Amino acid sequence: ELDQLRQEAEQLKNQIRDARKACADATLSQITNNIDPVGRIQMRTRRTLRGHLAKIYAMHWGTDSRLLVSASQDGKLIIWDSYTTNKVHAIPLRSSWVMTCAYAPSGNYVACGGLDNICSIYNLKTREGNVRVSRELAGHTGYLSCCRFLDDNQIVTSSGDTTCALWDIETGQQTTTFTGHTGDVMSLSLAPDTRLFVSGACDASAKLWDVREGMCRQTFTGHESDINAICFFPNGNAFATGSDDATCRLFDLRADQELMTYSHDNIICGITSVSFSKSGRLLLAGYDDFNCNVWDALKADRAGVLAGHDNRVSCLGVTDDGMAVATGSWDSFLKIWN
Amino acid sequence: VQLVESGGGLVQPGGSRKLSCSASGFAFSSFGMHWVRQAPEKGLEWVAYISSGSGTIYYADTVKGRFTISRDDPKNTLFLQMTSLRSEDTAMYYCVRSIYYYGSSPFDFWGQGTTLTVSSSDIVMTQATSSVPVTPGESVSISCRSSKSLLHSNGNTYLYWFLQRPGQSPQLLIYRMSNLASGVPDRFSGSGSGTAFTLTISRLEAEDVGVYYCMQHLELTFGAGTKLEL
Amino acid sequence: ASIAQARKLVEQLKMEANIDRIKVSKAAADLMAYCEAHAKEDPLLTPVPASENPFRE
Amino acid sequence: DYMILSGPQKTAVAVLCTLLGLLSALENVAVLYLILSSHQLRRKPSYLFIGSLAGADFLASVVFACSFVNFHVFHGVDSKAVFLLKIGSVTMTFTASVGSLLLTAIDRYLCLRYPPSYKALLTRGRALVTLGIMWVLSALVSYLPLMGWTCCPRPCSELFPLIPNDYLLSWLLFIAFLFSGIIYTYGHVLWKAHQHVASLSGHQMRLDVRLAKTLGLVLAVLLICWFPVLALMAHSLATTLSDQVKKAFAFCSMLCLINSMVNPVIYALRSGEIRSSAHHCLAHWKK
Amino acid sequence: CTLSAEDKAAVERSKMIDRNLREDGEKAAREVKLLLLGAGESGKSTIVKQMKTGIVETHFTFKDLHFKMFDVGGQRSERKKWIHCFEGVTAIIFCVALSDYDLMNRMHESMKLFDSICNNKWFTDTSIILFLNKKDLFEEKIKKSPLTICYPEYAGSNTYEEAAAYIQCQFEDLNKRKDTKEIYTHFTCATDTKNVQFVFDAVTDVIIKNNLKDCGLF
Ligand SMILES: O=C1C[C@H](c2nc(-c3ccc(F)c4c[nH]nc34)no2)CCCN1c1ccc(F)cc1
Repeated sequence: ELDQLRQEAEQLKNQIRDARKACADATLSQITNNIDPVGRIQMRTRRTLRGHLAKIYAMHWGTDSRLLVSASQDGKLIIWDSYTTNKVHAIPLRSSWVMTCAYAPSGNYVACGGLDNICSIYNLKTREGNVRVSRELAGHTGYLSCCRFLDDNQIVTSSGDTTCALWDIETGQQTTTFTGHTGDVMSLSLAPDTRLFVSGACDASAKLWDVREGMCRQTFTGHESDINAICFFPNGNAFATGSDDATCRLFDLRADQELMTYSHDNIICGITSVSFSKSGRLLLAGYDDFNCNVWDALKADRAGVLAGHDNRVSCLGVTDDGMAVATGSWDSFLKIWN
Repeated sequence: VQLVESGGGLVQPGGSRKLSCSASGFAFSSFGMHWVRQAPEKGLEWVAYISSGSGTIYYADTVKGRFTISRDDPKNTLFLQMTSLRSEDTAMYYCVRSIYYYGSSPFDFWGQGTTLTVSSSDIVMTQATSSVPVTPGESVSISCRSSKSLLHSNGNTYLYWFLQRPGQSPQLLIYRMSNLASGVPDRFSGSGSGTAFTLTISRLEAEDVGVYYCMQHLELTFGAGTKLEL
Repeated sequence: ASIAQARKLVEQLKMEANIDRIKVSKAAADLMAYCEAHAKEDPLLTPVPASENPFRE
Repeated sequence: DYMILSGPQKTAVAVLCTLLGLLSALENVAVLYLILSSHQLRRKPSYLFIGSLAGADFLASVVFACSFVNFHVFHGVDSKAVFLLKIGSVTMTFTASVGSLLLTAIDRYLCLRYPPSYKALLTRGRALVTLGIMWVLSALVSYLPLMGWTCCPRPCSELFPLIPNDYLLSWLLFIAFLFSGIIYTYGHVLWKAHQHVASLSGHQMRLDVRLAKTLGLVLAVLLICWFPVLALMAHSLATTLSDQVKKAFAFCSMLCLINSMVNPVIYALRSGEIRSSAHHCLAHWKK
Repeated sequence: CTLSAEDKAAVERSKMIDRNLREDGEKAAREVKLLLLGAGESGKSTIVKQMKTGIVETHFTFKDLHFKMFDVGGQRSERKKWIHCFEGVTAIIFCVALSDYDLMNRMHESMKLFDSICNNKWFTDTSIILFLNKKDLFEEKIKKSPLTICYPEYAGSNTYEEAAAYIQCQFEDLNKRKDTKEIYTHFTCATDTKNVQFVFDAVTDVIIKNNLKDCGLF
């Protein structure tokens, strides 16, 4: 019966919560109470990349750590050289409503997606000296929220219908489908090992997925609102989530429980982007109050403030070698900080 | 992709003629264009350059004010005013494309060329050996030397190693050192050590056999024509 | 019928609850060890001298 | 001896000018702050004209007060060079103000002639180059006697201490052209607004009233202040002025300053976002 | 200039790209965008029929002006997470069927939708063009059935001219922004042809008022 099944589900949830409480002994703040703080950190704007004429919704650093890609609502996808602010490529999209972008690890391909429920893949290094639409992938029934390359022939895509997918670029087919979320999925993060990946949705719950077997491993429920961003700790044994209730949360998949909460009494707006740095000592968070913040990964105390944007900060990224931080905002300016 | 040459032939000194380079199979409006000359008794020699959008035009210091070059993007063609010709202009003419951005590989594609029979502070490079035996299938290391150091302040070793096959048009072997792009086989590797240059091909092939031409692009003079026999 | 959805939820819960978890005191010191092991290669944390910074404006 | 303005009333005007002068100055400065420290309000190209008008008005007030008080209250030596310099400066700034008024009139005409494409016709660069060329032209026209003249063979005016008589006529024609342009532009603006309201009324009148209640006030405050001085100067051009009304001329000059105190109220304070920025600034400055 | 041979060519290419981007944006910023947000299937598919994947897009021209209409009714997802992408749209077109009064009730749900979309924080200064369609059915339905089924507190008569006005004023007072935004209402049906003229006049009024506010006159 439905009543018996919901009763036993509640009993299982109670047992899981009791085991979670039992397997917790000491807060990480207790261990790291007496650790030398990082001190105040001052970062300055080295470059400013003009050229967009609308809001900026995504950006991704290349593996060479010199080239980057940005996507705007003016139907434009632009590739920049960060050392000297020259425009390498400018690609016009079929639909303006784009809210995600990715840059291939090899460097030959780019991907984009948005409110058209289609993921478009463009080939960069081709003859004829232009860019062409390599492949269009369709099959989702909701707007596409994130995409992340696995290799030259596999990508992972999360949609607004509550389902993620692993594709095959050579022939467009849903190789694997991941289901289990109640609300629409907002973001996904891909592990460096490329064996597992994490997903965050609007049901205030995050999940871990195995790419090969296609079955969910764990589930984390700590927030009480929508989750807007997620990323992996460089080690691969932790991750961080940002939500609309103006708090960040650092979790782990070994102990399967909460580790840290980052909040303040003077912050009310939500978080739109989260990223780590090399060695995992700094959290970078973009907020809706025109401002960006830097947090210590072991202390909840703030360390630095990045101001200079005249609107909400939407996208934030850190290079592969950890030498610069790029931010975008709803005013058409990308800023590089060092 | 193909470039077809039209014009040329028998010309009296100081004549006037049209030279045309027709392109088909690629985006012509995004490529800069070069004209290259090869004398029957000599090697290659640069003539003229224009950029995309007719921005800048460059001529050789020995032909400055003698020729001129134009580009017609809507008609998709390249034109040269063959005028004020001396007695030493009889040669073979080649049309070359080149695109410049970060990570690009210019000088990749060459045309067939046209024959011309006429009636009757620069950097100079050198080649240590003017004739070397070659066995394809092994690893070959190639290097050229010049009158100046080719390294710029940006820190890249910067020199082009190029090949001419006997009987047909030349083709590109490697662009500036330490960088390998698409369009060429993966066997190539480049390296530089200030004034030491190195091109390494692990699997030498009859494709990489012929006459080369170490070339500079800093400030475009070709190296001495050295045919490495088999 | 909602019996299928409830059964699926029960199955997911029961295969999620079967995994064992380790103590936090040892699962948290790994993060500190990783942070202190790679603290010397953080251009954003330590102030790198301007001689070798590719961004100079 | 050219000045025959005497009496006990002089001390009165001796303060009246300053009792007004810096006042206008300071409020003009206020505008020059609000339009600039906002760092997002000046992004609109239409505020550059108002800022130039405010700056020109501030310069006019500051330069005119001292120049007109030293001559009549302190009786300075007033050598030829310094006198010509101050006369050129006051004429330049008073012409730049009218140029700014005409330019903002043209802007408001473009706001209605091409509604959809207005965001593409007038940008930062065009506004800045137009402001620069207007300032250069005004400076060139104003500093004409600095090039050289004597009015020895041709008898020059008596109201001004050795200013050529032809320059008065030329300056009057210049301002007549400027005023005619302003009147034509604010006539066409109202005509277009009325036509649009009438055309929309066919399917099923507040816009016309809202526009008129401001434009008529602007025209009146400009005309009732600038007409008497030009009229009296034109009368003196033809007539030797056998009456004493020349002594009243300086008093009519006070009218030229009366405009300066109302320009920020009529023009700058009318904009709502200016008031919002003022409220934010006063809230911030409580510390 | 201390630039190599390739660096100048790269700079020239970047300049050409900048020129092309500016030229494209200048043309893009001269067109009119309308967000079509008709509730349900209340004649939304008809107005596009005589005025001529997740998001459907329609282009048309009238009096040398380009209109782009976005229909987003096929999303069926969380409306509060992709609605901020439509800031800066010129106008919101809303559609309501007058014959659904007796059919909870459809009209009450339409009222909830209108209230939710009119008072959103992203649409505090965006004009709404409201269409009341299926009038030809509505007049005969009124002369056959009373309006008191949907409206309990209605003391008026049972004629068309009064019921239509009562419904219009019942819809038009749901806005809390009586000064920043305005609501335009029209009565149309299948046989009508002059809808495009009404849209053009309304959008020209909106554009003129926005321009007047921008230049500081208001
Ligand atoms: O006459 C006026 C009106 C107005 C004005 N100035 C005077 C005036 C009169 C007598 C003086 F001792 C003055 C010293 N400074 N100003 C003086 N009366 O009216 C200042 C600029 C415009 N203008 C003017 C200035 C120079 C010209 F050549 C023509 C007109």
